[PDB]
Amino acid sequence: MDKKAREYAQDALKFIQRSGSNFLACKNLKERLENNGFINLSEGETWNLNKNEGYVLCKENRNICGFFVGKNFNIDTGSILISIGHIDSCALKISPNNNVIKKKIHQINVECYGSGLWHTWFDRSLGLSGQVLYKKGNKLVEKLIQINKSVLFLPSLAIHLQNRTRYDFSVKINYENHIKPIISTTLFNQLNKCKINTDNSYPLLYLLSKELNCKEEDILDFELCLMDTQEPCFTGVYEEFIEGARFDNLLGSFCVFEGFIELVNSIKNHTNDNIHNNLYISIGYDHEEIGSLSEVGARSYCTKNFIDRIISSVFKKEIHEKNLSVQEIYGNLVNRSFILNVDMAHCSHPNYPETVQDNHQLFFHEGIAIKYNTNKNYVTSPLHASLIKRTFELYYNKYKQQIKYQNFMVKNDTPCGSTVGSMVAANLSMPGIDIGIPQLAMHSIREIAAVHDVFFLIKGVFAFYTYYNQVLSTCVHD
Amino acid sequence: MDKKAREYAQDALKFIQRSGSNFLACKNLKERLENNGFINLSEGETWNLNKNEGYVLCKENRNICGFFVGKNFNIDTGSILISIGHIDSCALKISPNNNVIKKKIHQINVECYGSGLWHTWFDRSLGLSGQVLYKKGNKLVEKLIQINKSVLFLPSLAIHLQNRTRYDFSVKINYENHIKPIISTTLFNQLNKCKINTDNSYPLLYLLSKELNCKEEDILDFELCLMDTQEPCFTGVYEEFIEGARFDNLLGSFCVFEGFIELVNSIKNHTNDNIHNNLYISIGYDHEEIGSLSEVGARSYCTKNFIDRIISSVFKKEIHEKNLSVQEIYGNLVNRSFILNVDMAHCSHPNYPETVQDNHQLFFHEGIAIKYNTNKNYVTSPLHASLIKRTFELYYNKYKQQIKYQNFMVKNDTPCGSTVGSMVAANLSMPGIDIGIPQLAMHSIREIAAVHDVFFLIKGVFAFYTYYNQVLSTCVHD
Amino acid sequence: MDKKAREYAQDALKFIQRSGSNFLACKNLKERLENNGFINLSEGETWNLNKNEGYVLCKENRNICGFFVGKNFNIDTGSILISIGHIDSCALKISPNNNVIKKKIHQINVECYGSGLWHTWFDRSLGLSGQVLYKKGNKLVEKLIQINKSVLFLPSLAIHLQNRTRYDFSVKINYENHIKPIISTTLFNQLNKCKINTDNSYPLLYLLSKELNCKEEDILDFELCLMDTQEPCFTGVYEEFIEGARFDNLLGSFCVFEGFIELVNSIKNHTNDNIHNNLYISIGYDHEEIGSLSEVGARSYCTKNFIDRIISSVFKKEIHEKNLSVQEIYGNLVNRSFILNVDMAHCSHPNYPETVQDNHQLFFHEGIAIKYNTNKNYVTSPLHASLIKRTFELYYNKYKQQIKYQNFMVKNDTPCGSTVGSMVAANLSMPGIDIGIPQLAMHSIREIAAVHDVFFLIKGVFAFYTYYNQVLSTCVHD
Ligand SMILES: [Zn+2]
Ligand SMILES: [Zn+2]
Ligand SMILES: [Zn+2]
Repeated sequence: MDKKAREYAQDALKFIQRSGSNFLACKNLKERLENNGFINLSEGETWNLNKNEGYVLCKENRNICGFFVGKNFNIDTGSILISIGHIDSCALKISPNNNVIKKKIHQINVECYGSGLWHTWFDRSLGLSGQVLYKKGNKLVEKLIQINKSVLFLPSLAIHLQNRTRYDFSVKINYENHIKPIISTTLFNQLNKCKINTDNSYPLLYLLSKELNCKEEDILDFELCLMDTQEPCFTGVYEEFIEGARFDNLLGSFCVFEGFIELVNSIKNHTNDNIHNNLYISIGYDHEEIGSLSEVGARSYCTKNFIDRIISSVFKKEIHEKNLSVQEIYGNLVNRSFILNVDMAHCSHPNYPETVQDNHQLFFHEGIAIKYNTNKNYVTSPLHASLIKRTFELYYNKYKQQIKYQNFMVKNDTPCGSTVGSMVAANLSMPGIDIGIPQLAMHSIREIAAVHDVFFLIKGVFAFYTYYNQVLSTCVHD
Repeated sequence: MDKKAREYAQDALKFIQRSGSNFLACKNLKERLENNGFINLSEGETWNLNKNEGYVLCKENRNICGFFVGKNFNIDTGSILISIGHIDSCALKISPNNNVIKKKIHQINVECYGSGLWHTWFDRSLGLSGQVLYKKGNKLVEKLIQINKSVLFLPSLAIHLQNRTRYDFSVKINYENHIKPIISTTLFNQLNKCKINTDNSYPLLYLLSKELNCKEEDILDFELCLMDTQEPCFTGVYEEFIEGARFDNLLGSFCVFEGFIELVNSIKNHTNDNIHNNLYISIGYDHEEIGSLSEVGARSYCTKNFIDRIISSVFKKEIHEKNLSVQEIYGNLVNRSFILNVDMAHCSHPNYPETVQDNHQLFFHEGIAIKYNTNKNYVTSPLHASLIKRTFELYYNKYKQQIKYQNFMVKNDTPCGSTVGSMVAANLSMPGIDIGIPQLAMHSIREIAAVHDVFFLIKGVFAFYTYYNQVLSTCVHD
Repeated sequence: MDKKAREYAQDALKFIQRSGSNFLACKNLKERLENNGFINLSEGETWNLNKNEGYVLCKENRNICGFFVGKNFNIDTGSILISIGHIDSCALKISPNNNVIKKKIHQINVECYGSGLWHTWFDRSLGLSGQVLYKKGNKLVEKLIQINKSVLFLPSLAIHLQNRTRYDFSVKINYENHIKPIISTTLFNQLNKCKINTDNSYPLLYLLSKELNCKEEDILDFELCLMDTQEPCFTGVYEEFIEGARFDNLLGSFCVFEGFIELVNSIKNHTNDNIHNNLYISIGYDHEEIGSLSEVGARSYCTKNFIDRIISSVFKKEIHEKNLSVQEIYGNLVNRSFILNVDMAHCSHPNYPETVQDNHQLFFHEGIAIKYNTNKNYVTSPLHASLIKRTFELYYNKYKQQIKYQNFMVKNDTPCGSTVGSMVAANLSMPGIDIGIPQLAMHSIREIAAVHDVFFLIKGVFAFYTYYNQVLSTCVHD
């Protein structure tokens, strides 16, 4: 696994450093799915879905959703298997009116998107990734940009100005005042000008026009996210960790789609009856960090309408002549359905032993977290994790490679952030689980994670895809 | 100057990224001085100094001190011109007993050297630079190592565990407990072992033995400093800033020695009487961040004994036969002497307008700071800055390139950190000034500075070297 | 070692109980050095120093400094080895105007010298030690007194008067008001009078006149320190500890001079080339507890002028005819020089586990502390402790007795008191180390320490004296 765990983390470290925002997360995953032969269908034309074919759609370039229709569906004995991991992170997005000129320094005022460690974003060689809408002729042209060179810097305050050396000197980052990255000075802005809107920064507008090869006056408005220009890398002495940026479920949703790609490649190659019996959906949501209340979030009707469009297009012919309905067929498959929500989990911090549960601890290379909660912030029920642990045991009987797992639970007094596990499980009425891999410094600009956990997560989504209905057929209720 | 300012910042960005600590600061500057032909003399043999020759000495590989004896000294009309910038920074040095195994994670406990923004050191791909003493046979072998790959990581706490989203969530970095970088896990430490001292970390001892090509049992003890593995780079949209690490007077003492190298090259080439009339010393101190109370610090007798060894070796023949003394000759040259202390200064932060003086502000590309103080934490007197501003005007009359300057003064209510200006001016009884270039986020792991200020500082040390006695001859007291 | 460790602590317990102050510390050490044959030379006559002879000088009876000139000095290959431990402690010194008559009780108002546990000085049978200047005829006669009987008592407040039994009843010792020892009542002062200055206490003036055998009117002024009259003793069940008083480096500077005496006795007896090659200085400083800013402190020019007087008197003949200077010769020997600062260290307190570092702990009988620091309050560098640990290994190869050591480091958040390690290392420009032995209740009136650590310290100073140049010759720098 040492070789396959490093090869899995290598491709994840090719995915991140190209996935600088939520837009290039949808773009690079759609490019990753189209390399295996997925038919890229748009939401706006018409859906004529076929058996045995895989499909992919970016809903308005924020929400990736790739699904694979099995060969023999059975309305009677079949399932809809969904793996979920949001494609976004806590980033400093750029405000619309950004022209801050203070102390002879051109600045951007950025909006803090999500709930992040914003003091870690201080003193970083920052870049740009996101979506820029610009004019070309009479047509609005949309381009996803990726500026991997350092063009922004959020400077900290020098230590000499406040009181020093005690209780970490009472550092307080005011989110409006102190979080405003510098981009240029007014000296070299005017020096690089002689060789229309006053709301956009001309150092910024010169930068995007250099990337898009147009005038700065053609740049209309943009949704840009600040990213750290430092490439992700294997760390530790033994090159045993991974870290670069955005590992809050951009590493995790890589394993959602890498586990989904290996499933479809296992279905298409070497062609055993129940693998062609399911609808395997793999959706990368947006706007998780702010609560999923969006048109492309988890609380959206987007996924629920996607399944009701797959059911209507696949079973187009059997609605008419045996008088079934969509909600009859959808509620028929919901009993055999499942949701595998993948989002990162808190590894046991060695420097903070007071924020960890005693029994439910997570360590690196120890396996997938299975995140439980008091208040169902994670949707894991002890029945529905027992089915997934038996999919990990059916993986061990066939591939002779153990998928390790470990139960994670936050302390009863401390609160924890909710995920999209129970959001989609309420929208789709499907049972669910919340798994993920342990990482340290979650919601920060650099997040460290283990490379064996990337192997266990990719095989963990693949084992849930392959062996869920083999476990579900053996469950007898009263 | 645009071309020469970028070329000066380019070589500074070659100096830093090789100067990872205070030891490789002495090593790379001694290599930089020996490329121009400086005679590397050791403290332990004998000093036979000559006219017209330049010398360089690392005092126990921490304190660099390069000096140039002019061709015609005059005890009557001659000077000792000293430029000073310490070669060290706030870094996380490694403790001697470093074997921290908590939560199945191998850690280093590091000692916070200096007064730094230690919350900025969190979540950085950290490396190693410093001095390692190891055995080879029966001989203690000393080697200066530089590990530019990321082998350490100081992780932050995840945001979900404390209270969130208000007043920056009451972040408090306990300096002992929370500052302990992780280096490995106990899984891959034991996994990479089967394929003597219990105080040193075996993940660390495996790492240094891999660099030194010896056994881990030969590594005795080391003075290692954690550095950030990210290379320094030109930033801004117009590539107009510089930042990587350690810019608290490792950029500034580069300009001390780059201004010193250009002086000696101006003396040796194109061979006008008073340029050969002085002793130009350029010393890079250690241990400034902790108060210079050391054997290689500014409060040491090292510099005072160096001048009394230069005076004794140059004027070896005139002591005997006209019955002069060292203190007679040293106090004769102290009246014409000067100290140019170079250390970085606080640029006007746009996000913190309450910590800046109204009239004494520093902006980027606006010139050298001339740091004044109430309590003489900076040694600048208004007489002795008036001589240096006239050396900047004599530079403009010859080279037709203006050396811009700006006066810097901290507010009366806020305290500021003292420098080595008044420390060496008391030890040597020489008048002084405190100049430097404005930078933001001083004493942090990433410090941003302007590239025109690097040009003004290098020409500023060069103008003080070339034109001080031309200004000093025109001063008439009562 | 059990026999030699008890014999070493026995002579230390003869030294303390005669060393009641800083004056009798200089006196008894000068008597201890003169018993081995050290030539007692005064500062005021002339220095005609010889090879192979040992010298001793009390600078104005506060600062002891004994040195031994080796037989064959080599300016080329030779060294100055200095061991340092201050001879003073936190004591209640007597104020000049001491006539406090309150509530019919004669009192002394004492000045709190140093930073001590002054609540431990309450309720002690206190004595007197120090220097008394008195007249005899027309001549000012100076006498060092030692009153080992209890003549003073600093009483506490009874428990019934404040609130009781909770959180240690809010004890607050006001340093002026509550620290005033009673000495007599006005009843027995007047009763013992019938059988000039109003500023001195007549109960005190009767006491010193009884010791000096003169009138009370001849006593002019005095520098007296209150001491505890209880003799030091071996404690524990197994007689395994030592405690009496003043063990903050009066026990430690005993090991400085006992390690120095055993060196000189090893040089004179059994007469191998490099032992006669060095200048072994052993200096006992004063005024450490208040910051060494004194004429006899560590920040004084006393030690720096002593070495420049030894170099001038030993090399009196080679200055003239090969035209060397003092600062040339002094800076030649500084490269091979070292400073061994000895001051006590904090043993791991069992009742206070929150004030100790986790990895850098000190236990009794576990070895010498090697005190490291963040801010170089201790002058120990990891290079220069690596040389001293190899002097401890060269001791083990010759004497077959292991000198145990243990690294000590205070926590990063807590501050620690600075020592004279970096003070003398700045004044002399010599590299240094801070060693010492672990003790509990430092700066208190009773301080407990271990008897094996007294053996390790005496052999530790002796191993640094004997084997430093054997280690220093094997170091190869780049
Ligand atoms: Zn997430
Ligand atoms: Zn500095
Ligand atoms: Zn002490």
